[PDB]
Amino acid sequence: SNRELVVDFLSYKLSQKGYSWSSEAVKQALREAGDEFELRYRRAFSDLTSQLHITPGTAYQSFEQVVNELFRDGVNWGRIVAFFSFGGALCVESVDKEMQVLVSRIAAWMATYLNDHLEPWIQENGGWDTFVELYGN
Ligand SMILES: CN(C)CC[C@H](CSc1ccccc1)Nc1ccc(S(=O)(=O)NC(=O)c2ccc(N3CCN(Cc4ccccc4-c4ccc(Cl)cc4)CC3)cc2)cc1[N+](=O)[O-]
Ligand SMILES: [Cl-]
Repeated sequence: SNRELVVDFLSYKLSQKGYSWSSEAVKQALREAGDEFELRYRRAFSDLTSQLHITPGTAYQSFEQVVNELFRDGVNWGRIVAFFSFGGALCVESVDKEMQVLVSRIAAWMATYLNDHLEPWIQENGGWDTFVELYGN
């Protein structure tokens, strides 16, 4: 379910680049918000991308550093969307550098963070149905 959302979002962003991974309302609303975040914040996106030096020995560190930064002042739906776009960017970028092996690992790190750290805020703020209600269509 957190798993499901992650795989869905990551599969989508990978597919938009021509790569193959290899609640529908929640899933669509999340993809759509990701597309829109990535355009509105395309400068922040490219600042990030051009400063990730991905290696497998630093990838977790890079993920954690950015995710800690992202939620440092609190959690809101927009930041949750940005969290998924970041993981998408990380995956796309790993494939570019021929570190395809990291994709499955990035998905695991993402689900764990959701499960451990984002879940209490999500449940307290109406769950994903409330996300859909506020930012769907
Ligand atoms: C009906 N529908 C068409 C309406 C669409 C509107 C506008 S689109 C959008 C804007 C921001 C985030 C997500 C989507 N939706 C919306 C509007 C507002 C909100 S919100 O109030 O809950 N949140 C925000 O407005 C918000 C949240 C985060 C945010 N960031 C901008 C800068 N980045 C940079 C950054 C800083 C620290 C660490 C990492 C990053 C970062 C993360 C990912 C990447 Cl790829 C690059 C850099 C972080 C988050 C900007 C705005 C959420 C949402 N929403 O979740 O859908
Ligand atoms: Cl906080």
